[PDB]
Amino acid sequence: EPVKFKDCGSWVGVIKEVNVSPCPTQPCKLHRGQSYSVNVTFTSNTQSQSSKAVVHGIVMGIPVPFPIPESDGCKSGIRCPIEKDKTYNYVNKLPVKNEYPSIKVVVEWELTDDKNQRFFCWQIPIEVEA
Ligand SMILES: *[C@@H]1O[C@H](CO)[C@@H](O)[C@H](O)[C@H]1NC(C)=O
Repeated sequence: EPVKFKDCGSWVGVIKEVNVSPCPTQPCKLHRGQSYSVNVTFTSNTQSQSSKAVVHGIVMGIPVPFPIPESDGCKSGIRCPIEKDKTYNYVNKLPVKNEYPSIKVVVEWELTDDKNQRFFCWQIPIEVEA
């Protein structure tokens, strides 16, 4: 489902939609042991040979790197080279491990280009539980 998000600095890209599934109500509640589909539709404002995704889980106010299956954007539904003014659907999974504590977390997800400029940067509040 499309979710409400806060843009944290998209600069060389424009976010059209952030879709997390399954997420029938918000803030999305994520169950420990389950993985969620993330589909970010954005339009590029530049070109780039590569793209890298970095995710952080802001817990108790502290941003901590968040493990994801693939950090190479070009292996995440984006056919690189990324070209200017083209629309892409970045797709990945947000794994909620069984060991993760049951608390509120703000997930920050960004995709950067060859110069580390952000195609997109967004944050969404989530609730982790059993
Ligand atoms: C991602 O979202 C776009 C736009 O809604 C859709 O066209 C595309 O099929 C989706 N990709 C997935 C979920 O595999």
